[PDB]
Amino acid sequence: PNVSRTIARELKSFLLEYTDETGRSVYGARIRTLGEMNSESLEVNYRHLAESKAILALFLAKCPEEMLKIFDLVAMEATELHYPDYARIHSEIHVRISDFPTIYSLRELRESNLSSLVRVTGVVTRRTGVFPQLKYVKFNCLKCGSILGPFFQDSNEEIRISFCTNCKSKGPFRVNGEKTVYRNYQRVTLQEAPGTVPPGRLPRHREVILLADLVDVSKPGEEVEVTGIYKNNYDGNLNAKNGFPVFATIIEANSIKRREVFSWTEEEEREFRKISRDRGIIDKIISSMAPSIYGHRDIKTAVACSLFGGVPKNVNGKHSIRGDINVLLLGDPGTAKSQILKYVEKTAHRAVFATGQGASAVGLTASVRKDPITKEWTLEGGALVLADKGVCLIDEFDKMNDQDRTSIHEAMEQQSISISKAGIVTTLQARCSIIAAANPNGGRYNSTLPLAQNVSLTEPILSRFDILCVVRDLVDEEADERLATFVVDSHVRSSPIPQELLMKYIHYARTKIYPKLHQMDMDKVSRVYADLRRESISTGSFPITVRHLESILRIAESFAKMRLSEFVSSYDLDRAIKVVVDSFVDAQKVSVRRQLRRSFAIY
Amino acid sequence: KSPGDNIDFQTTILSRFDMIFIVKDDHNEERDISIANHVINIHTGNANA
Amino acid sequence: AIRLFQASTMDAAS
Amino acid sequence: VCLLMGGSKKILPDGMRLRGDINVLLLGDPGTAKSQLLKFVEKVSPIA
Amino acid sequence: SDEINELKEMVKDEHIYDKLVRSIAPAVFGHEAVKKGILLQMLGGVHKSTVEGIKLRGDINICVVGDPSTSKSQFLKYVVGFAPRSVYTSGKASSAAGLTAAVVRDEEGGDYTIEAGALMLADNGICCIDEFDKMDISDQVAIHEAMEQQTISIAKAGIHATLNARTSILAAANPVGGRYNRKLSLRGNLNMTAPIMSRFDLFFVILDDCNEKIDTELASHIVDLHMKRDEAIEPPFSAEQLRRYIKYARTFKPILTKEARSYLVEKYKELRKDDAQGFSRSSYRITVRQLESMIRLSEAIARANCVDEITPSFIAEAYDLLRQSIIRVDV
Amino acid sequence: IHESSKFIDQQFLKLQEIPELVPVGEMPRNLTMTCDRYLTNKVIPGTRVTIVGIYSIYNSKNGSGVAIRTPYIKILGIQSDVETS
Amino acid sequence: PLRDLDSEHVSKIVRLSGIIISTSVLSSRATYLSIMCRNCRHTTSITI
Ligand SMILES: Nc1ncnc2c1ncn2[C@@H]1O[C@H](COP(=O)(O)OP(=O)(O)O)[C@@H](O)[C@H]1O
Ligand SMILES: Nc1ncnc2c1ncn2[C@@H]1O[C@H](COP(=O)(O)OP(=O)(O)O)[C@@H](O)[C@H]1O
Ligand SMILES: Nc1ncnc2c1ncn2[C@@H]1O[C@H](COP(=O)(O)OP(=O)(O)O)[C@@H](O)[C@H]1O
Repeated sequence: PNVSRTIARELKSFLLEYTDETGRSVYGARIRTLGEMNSESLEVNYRHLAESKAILALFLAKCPEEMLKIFDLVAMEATELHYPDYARIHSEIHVRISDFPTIYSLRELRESNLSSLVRVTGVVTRRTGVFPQLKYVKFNCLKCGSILGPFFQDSNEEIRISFCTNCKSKGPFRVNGEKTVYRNYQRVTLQEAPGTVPPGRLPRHREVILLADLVDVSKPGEEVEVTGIYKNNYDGNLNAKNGFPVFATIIEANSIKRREVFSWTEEEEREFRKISRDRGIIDKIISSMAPSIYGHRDIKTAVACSLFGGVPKNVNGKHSIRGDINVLLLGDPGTAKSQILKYVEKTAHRAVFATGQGASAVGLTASVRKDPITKEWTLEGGALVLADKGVCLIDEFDKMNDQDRTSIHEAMEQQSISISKAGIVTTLQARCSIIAAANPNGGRYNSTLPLAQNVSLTEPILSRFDILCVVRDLVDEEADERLATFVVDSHVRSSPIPQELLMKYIHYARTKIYPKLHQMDMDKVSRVYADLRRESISTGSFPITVRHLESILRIAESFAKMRLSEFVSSYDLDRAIKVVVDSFVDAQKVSVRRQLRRSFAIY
Repeated sequence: KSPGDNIDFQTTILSRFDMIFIVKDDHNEERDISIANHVINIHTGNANA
Repeated sequence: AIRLFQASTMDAAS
Repeated sequence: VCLLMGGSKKILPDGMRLRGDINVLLLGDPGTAKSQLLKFVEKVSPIA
Repeated sequence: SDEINELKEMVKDEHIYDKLVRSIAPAVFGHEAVKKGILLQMLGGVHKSTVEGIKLRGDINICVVGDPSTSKSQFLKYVVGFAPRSVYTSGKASSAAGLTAAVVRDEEGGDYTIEAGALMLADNGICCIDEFDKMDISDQVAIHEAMEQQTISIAKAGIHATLNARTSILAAANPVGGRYNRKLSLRGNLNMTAPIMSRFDLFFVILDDCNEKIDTELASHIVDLHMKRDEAIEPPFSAEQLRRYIKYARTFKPILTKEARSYLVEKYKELRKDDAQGFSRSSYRITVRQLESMIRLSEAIARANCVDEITPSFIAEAYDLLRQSIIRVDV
Repeated sequence: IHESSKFIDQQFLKLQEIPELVPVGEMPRNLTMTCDRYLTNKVIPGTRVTIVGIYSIYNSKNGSGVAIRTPYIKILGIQSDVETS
Repeated sequence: PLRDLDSEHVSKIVRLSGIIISTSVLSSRATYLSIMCRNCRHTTSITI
């Protein structure tokens, strides 16, 4: 009862004069910080509160419910003596606590644990949208006029509004839209983290509730932590059951802790700029691009190039060409061809994994589909729409049903997916760079015969891909040495840029810089094209075309972005031409050996 | 090959269609430099625009 | 028009 | 050009009506820009 | 306490490996290959680390192939008989899930209760499927999802989910014509799709051909079996003890730090060179995944012999094993 | 009396967020609209729009709990994208 | 952003953009409805 009117005082002393690590009050700083940030959420280490006074902590253990109601009010008046004008905004600060093992994983909980504070860990699964909650409840009545004024209800009761205001009946109460304030609310199905499962038992769904500032913070596919109060509520009728009497359980969450959000910043960028100035940064980056594979210098080079960017670039006012590099990575059983692209899903900003089909959601074709359980029909994009501006990552084209094939083709062609069903009619815009993994028909190298003959995918869909990475080879003594040492090294375990700064680097450059060529000295390129074109017509077909010229330029300016160069330079050209020209070389039949001899001046 | 006979097994398609334009690309350094230089102009410095 | 379509016929010939 | 502008359209009796306007085939090996050209027509034409 | 003495008595001897091998499947007559093939599934690799990162495999897989009447099924029945946490299905009738979870809805009172079922209810264990060739496309893909991503993701018209199954899969697959086809590539013979094919290491193909000594031995042995006497045919190990033995052998964390691992490289290296030309040999490649396979094989034999950090010799045993598994593909 | 009474019209649009971005993990969420009189039929489904409206609440029937009330947006008024077509 | 709506936006002018999935069959509401008591035979009107 009013016993606790003592308690609240003590702990606010624990708030205000508490000093640790060379004094310098932490919680005073806490309040002053929020503060103008105005985050209305105060966070308390349980260690401190356990240390100073234990019975506090134990009264967090037994019944934290009303305890926090004791805590937050005076937390507020403290904040008010700190900020005079803050009483006006947000009106309340409720606290998240911090650390209380326990650490009941998920599965082990009994009725002894309910109503008592409990921390839990586990993976976020699909969660409902955001809803309002009544907060201050108010009643306009009917006959007895108005306003009957704000009341506090509730979690979760909201009752009974028995008798007031003239009467109290029969002109009784109906809540109104105006002058009732709401707070956000959400449900999260949290299941036992599949890693720590003991063999044979299945991880168990347990339901979490989030309120206030907690809402929408957590994202699915991430192991999350909550520090809650385990409760057996509610609804509760459940006069349906009957036998035996059984109450459902719900973890009501106070807090959220991430597994266990990235952006460039002034100090970090002013630092940053000085790194991009060295020429060799390119090579360093490529070497950083796929660490654990040991890879190749080429096949990673393509990745870096396409992942890093291009220039869109709209010609007033008509056509934008394309600002992306579509990498066909043509693999070989046992070659790394899968793993590489998987890297790209970790590093890139927006990167989507559609697999082949069958499917690992998403499934590559925008379609308007009836929703799970019973719901209205929602539109959904394929990997393409979802991944716009980002990087779309697909593997095993050969296993794809034509229904998808047409979709990818269309996406590459016009940079937009059109959907005509059902009544909904649009064109969504997918600007995605496609990176692909493909598997040669049959064996490692199916024939001396040309690439288009080597693999099943038709030539026209292939033409859309500028860079083709072929992988080989026949057994090599040293190559097998070099590889095996690396693999063995990996399994036995049990110069390049730090991954974080590169994965920031890319985003930074793509956002800020838009390199451009200058017409004056670049006419050379034209000559080069000719030098390539005619001499290549004598042997092999076709494949060369002005498209395959344009890819030069675009790739070049991608490198110009890695240089952060603001304009196109001859070095960039050198790099590019080597990339595309060797790409073209390596596609052709073994007669391409004859080709190699003229590559020297191009080298 | 015969000019028709291209589409499936049947030329009837080409019969329905009024104006059929076969486009050819042959390599002529004069013309090839023309088209190329033109594209270099197209990308940027937007001089074409 | 006659000559334009004539170019089309030239396209029909090859 | 001559495509976009439509043509003679005749409702003349009997119910038979002749049409406009024609058709165009761009067929040929790549570098023809036809697939881009179509994007252009798509832009120009009032409804496309 | 009283039994641990027996366990010691087992680890002491130098033959108990051979005792294991010979004592595995009494019903079956010989073949000596698939004996090892069966046991080395029961005793798996480290299946752990290497972080940061993605985790290594770990476990093992086998698919027995051969002309029917070869009693390839007797192995299976013997495994579902012998080892706990083992599910047996005959799929074609899987039918679908089957090998995955429903999930069960409603309950009532909130539902999202999960069916066992089939594959996943056997976890950290050996699941035995007859006839991969009968289940067509639908489920095989699911199995691939089990042996690639290692996790089973389940979302149906309701609560989304992820349920782990870490398992070994023993299959018995009949050839296209139920025969060889010696001259044909095994790649073309088994008739299951490429990605699931490349995850099974290795096949241990059996074909039975007529040899009058062996023929006489078969007729003798089978008639023996159908005789209540003599049923006196007995393995050097009893079926009951071999379990407590194995479970003991499971508690080891075999790790090879040893730099004789360097040798393994040349062994990998010795393997592909001679098998490079011709390509008309059993290749395969030989895929790096086979280097990766030699590891789990090694650790398996370590589990077998209780030895830690193993020997280059055991490595050579796993090696030759893979070799005959290759040569049987040569013809 | 239905002969002397005068009536008007009401649409119930339903707005989804652009499927492009940024769910990346989830089925993208939507809100329900109500348009009265002259705001009806202004919009064909598929047309990208920007609504000025009054965020608000109804009770309905739990599909939920406890006291949860599903949101919807009363629309006044609507300015379409131009054209877009 | 449609994703972000606080509960402090309630009964306040909020503007946002998106893509309409579906529009619904028109319905009719009454702005002016003249009413009659059956027994009393009294007549009135309610104008909303
Ligand atoms: N040189 C290598 N170093 C390290 N790992 C490798 C190397 N080559 C292949 N791998 C591994 O082997 C796997 C081969 O799978 P992959 O053949 O790409 O799949 P799919 O055939 O389905 O496309 C990859 O996941 C990769 O991690
Ligand atoms: N005369 C031209 N002017 C400008 N660009 C051209 C010209 N001819 C071809 N191109 C280039 O060719 C590409 C269009 O390829 P296209 O011939 O349509 O392929 P496909 O014929 O296989 O559809 C465009 O990127 C464009 O830059
Ligand atoms: N080595 C063996 N050991 C035991 N039984 C055998 C052996 N060889 C053949 N059999 C007999 O063959 C039958 C099994 O046939 P099997 O090869 O399993 O046909 P399928 O290939 O269609 O499964 C058994 O009933 C068994 O009696």
